[PDB]
Order: sequence, then C-alpha cells, then structure tokens
Amino acid sequence: ILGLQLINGKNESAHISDAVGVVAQAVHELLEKENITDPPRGCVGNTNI
Amino acid sequence: IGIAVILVGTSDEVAIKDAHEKDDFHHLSVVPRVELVAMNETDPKSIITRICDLMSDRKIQGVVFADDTDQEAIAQILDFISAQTLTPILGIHGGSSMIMADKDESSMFFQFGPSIEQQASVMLNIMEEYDWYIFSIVTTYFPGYQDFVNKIRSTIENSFVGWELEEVLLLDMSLDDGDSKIQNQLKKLQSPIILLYCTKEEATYIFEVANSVGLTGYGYTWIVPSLVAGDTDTVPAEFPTGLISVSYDEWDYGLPARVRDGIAIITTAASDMLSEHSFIPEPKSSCYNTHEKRIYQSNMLNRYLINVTFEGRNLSFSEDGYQMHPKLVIILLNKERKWERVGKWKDKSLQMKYYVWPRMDDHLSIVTLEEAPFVIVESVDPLSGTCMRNT
Amino acid sequence: IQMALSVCEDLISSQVYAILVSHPPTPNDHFTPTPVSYTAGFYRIPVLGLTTRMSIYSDKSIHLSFLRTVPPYSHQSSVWFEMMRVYSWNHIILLVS
Amino acid sequence: IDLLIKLARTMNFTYEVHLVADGKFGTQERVNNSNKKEWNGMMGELLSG
Ligand SMILES: *[C@@H]1O[C@H](CO)[C@@H](O)[C@H](O)[C@H]1NC(C)=O
Repeated sequence: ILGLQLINGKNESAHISDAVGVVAQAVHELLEKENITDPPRGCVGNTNI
Repeated sequence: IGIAVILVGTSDEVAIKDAHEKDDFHHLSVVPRVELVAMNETDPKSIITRICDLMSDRKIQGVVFADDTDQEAIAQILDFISAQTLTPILGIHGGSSMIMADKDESSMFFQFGPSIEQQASVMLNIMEEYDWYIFSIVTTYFPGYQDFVNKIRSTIENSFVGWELEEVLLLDMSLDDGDSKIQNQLKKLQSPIILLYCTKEEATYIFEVANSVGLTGYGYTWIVPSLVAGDTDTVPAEFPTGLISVSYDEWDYGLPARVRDGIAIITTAASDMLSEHSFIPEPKSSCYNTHEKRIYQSNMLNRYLINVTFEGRNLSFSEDGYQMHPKLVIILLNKERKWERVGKWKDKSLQMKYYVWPRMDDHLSIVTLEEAPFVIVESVDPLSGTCMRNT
Repeated sequence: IQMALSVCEDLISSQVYAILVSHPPTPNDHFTPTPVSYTAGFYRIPVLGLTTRMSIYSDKSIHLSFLRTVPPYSHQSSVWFEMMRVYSWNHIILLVS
Repeated sequence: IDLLIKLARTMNFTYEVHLVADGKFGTQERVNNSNKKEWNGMMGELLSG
C-alpha cells in the first residue's frame, strides 16, 4: 500500500505553542485600531454578536 | 406526543396560543404542550436548558421553534440538540428559516424555506418567461456557489432553449486590495442579465464597483437570491432599481399560520408510526444520559416524516431537510428604494402580475398586424414555456 | 451533555477571546469540535481546531467561527495529484464514501 | 465490413460487431417531460458505453 500520513501534526502538546503564537501575535494588531470592542460577558446576559 | 411551541422575540404569543389550541382534527393525540416561553433564547444557555426541562416536565416528544431576530446560526446550535437527542425539531420562522447546508446523518431537523437549488431554479423560470436567454453569472467564495452554479449549469446544459452562458466570475472582496482585481473582470461582462450570489454586506460593495464601471441603470437586469435580500425593510439604498430577488414569503405565511400547518406535520407523521409500531418512542426526559437514551432509536419516523401531506397541499421536506414545494415570492426593487412584490412561485408554476417587464426611451412599443409573409404568427411553444427560436 | 453548557458559565463568563478545541480520546470520533464551533460559532467567538481532522469544518457557512491548525482529510487529495504528477499516472478511479 | 477487416489486422485489436437497437443513424432530440435533449441511435450507444 502506497499509503500517506502526516508529520508534526499529532504533536498536540507542541501544537498549542504554534496555536497560541498566532493568536497572541494577532491581538497585537487587534488592539491597534479604532472601536475595538469587548468580548461578550457571560452567556444569558449577552444576547447578540 | 407533546409539541412545545417555542417562540422568542417581539411577536404575538396569544395569536400563536389561540391558533395552536384550535386543533382541526382530533383523530390523533396532538396534545400540544404550548409552553410559549417568551424569554429571549438568543443565548445558547437559555435554549439548551429549556429544551430538556420541557421534555422533563411534560414528557414531550416534539418541538417547533420560532424566532424573530436574524440569528444566522441559531439553527446551527438547534441542529446540535436534534443530533444529540432523537426528538424531531421543525423550524417555523426567524433564525431557523435559513437552510443549513449540511447537517448530521441523524439530524432531526426540518426547516421552513426553499434551499439554494430551489432559489436557482425559480430565477431561471423568471428568465424563461421573459426570454432573457443571454445571461452571465457572478459569484464569490461563499459556500453554495459550487451548488448554485452547478444547478444553473445542469439546467442550461443540453436544453431545447438556446441559453447563452458566459463570463462566470468567482472573485469578491475577501482578497486584500481586491478593488483593482475585480474591475478588470467586471469590464468583461456584456450580457443584459447578470446572476449574482454574494452576501448582503458585499452585495452593496460589489455593485459600487459595478456602478463605477457603468454596469447599472437601464439595459441591465440583475437577479439575487434570498440571503442577498436579507430583509425587505432593510434597504441599503445601494442596490439599483430593478434588482429582482426571490425569497420566502414573509407576509402571507403568517406565524399563526405557520404553527397551524407546522404542528400538523409532526403529529400526523408520528401517529403513523404508532399504527405500525404500537409503541410510542420515549426518549429520556433529560438532556443527559445520551449514551443510554439513544438505544430506542426512532429513525423510521424520520424516513417517513418527510413524506407528509396535509389539507391537500404537500408539505414534504427533502431528504437533506429543506421544503420540497415552498411558497416562494418574487420581490423587485422599485425606484423608491422599497422592495415590491411581483409574483408567486409554487408547483413548478411561475405566475406573476406583470405579463410584460416595466422597463422603460430605449423601450418603444410597436403595433403590428398578422398578415402576409410580412408578419406571421402561428402559435406559442408550451413544452418549455419559451416562444420559439428565430422569432 | 456539558459541552452545550461548557462554554457559558465557565468559558465566556471569564472574558474569553479564542477557544481551543480538545482531542477526542477515540481518534475515530468528532464530538469534540461540534459544540465549541456552535455555541461560540454564532457568538462570533473564533475557535481554533488543533485535532479536527474531519473536513466538515471547512465551509464556514456552518461553523462560521472555526480555525484549524491541521489540514483535514480532504486535503490529502491535494498531494495525491502531485503524487501521481511525478509517477505520470493518469488513469485513476476514486473509491470514496 | 471489408474495410473493418483490414483495419483490425493492422491494429492488433479484437472486434465484436453489434448493431443498433432503434436503428437510426444518430441525432439530438427532445424527450417528453422537459427538454433534456439526448442522443439516440449510434450516438447514444457510443456515449453511453
Ligand atoms: C500483434 O499482437 C500479437 C500478440 O498480441 C503479436 O503477433 C504481436 O505482438 C503483434 N503483431 C504485429 C504487430 O504484427
């Protein structure tokens, strides 16, 4: 069988470092413009996007 | 089989309450437990909690959901309850109206509203009636374009009518600095009829580029699906006059009417099982213990829940979970920036008030008389609805 | 069960920006990414998928707020074309579910 | 058929002769219940395998 797999894709313990790397570097530009909102507070209290 | 009519927002619950209690046929145990919880179910916690205490309190085996707000994905979370549990849930109006593309294999969901494929066929029926055989398609990366174009392409391919399809555009505003990437291709459009598939927010933007190029005004007629229209009251004042769109009927098919037929569908389908089962399915009266509550699966109900006819009109749902024969209405944007109703589409029949297009001076009438080889009239072709070729 | 509630009183009650999915203990299952992309999907709260190998979370018509750190199974077709591009294969027959 | 004999020998392939069913040479015609034009005769028996 000429199968197929992936490498460095199952390293979930090491995946979060790249996973947090992109988002943490993305909030830098997120909080760099006008009218930057706030994430919804609670569940029942918030009612819309 | 208890039916819980759930409606949220700013609507009339008493109209739903009075209509639901008036059961037309008592031959089946409708037993509609109409809680009619008016609490805003926008938050997931509210809706998920009330569902499994509704099943706990009244031992119901059916729910119908109604909503007033947009709630673009309140059906997405609603489908999760249907998939995890086995109790059928049928949408009525609002955030459950839009058709979900794909659901779970065991999804107990049936929405009210035509799918994208149905919306693609009705626009062609408009085009067939008015003989605008030449057309072009503009689309985006939004999902369903691979199906919207395919439905158009399949209908066009190998047809008696001499359709003319060209200039399929598959670019939108998602790409950065796309202002120069969409003007070059938009200059390649030459057909008087352009079929558009986009999002309401980018629909205004995509026309702004078209207005700059000049593909607007008279001589060009564009057609858009229901989701592009978004809301009849919300006119973004950017869409040109003559934007003809097709959407589900929000006026005639009223909320008390929707529950009347909607509550009938689940009752007659479930009672059909009791004829051949003699044992009403009883999922656990909770939103937990799904591992042990799913043993008594009632997927046989789903297999025939779709095929249901009530009061003559067949309200059957497709296997994917969209209405087979919906009551679509054709809406047109007049010169006053207000959506204007035109005609009604049902039973594969397109009947509309305007027998001729109100376009007007590039539109000049001509009076002729049927005499001699000078002018010859024989008949119209009813096989496809189009007049003829070379006539 | 708790997944429907596993975001309101303990995740979005603590001022969350992004949600990271888990990995199901059984590899041949996908219960893990369904609720996070539904409760937070319609809340416009982005959800990052680190062990979501299924291709359903690839349209964004449903699961609108979903990011994936691993390409799905359907992306194996992208390399297959390049794989037979180097072996000059042209007569193939697909066998899919 | 004579031309077929010389064509097969110089090409190394075996042939089985089977005639059409309807007997028409081939054209595109409309079908009842919507247009959906299809080929009939040889042409339908060639595109359909
Ligand atoms: C035709 O094929 C046969 C066996 O398949 C053999 O004689 C040879 O390969 C060919 N003969 C020719 C091309 O003259």
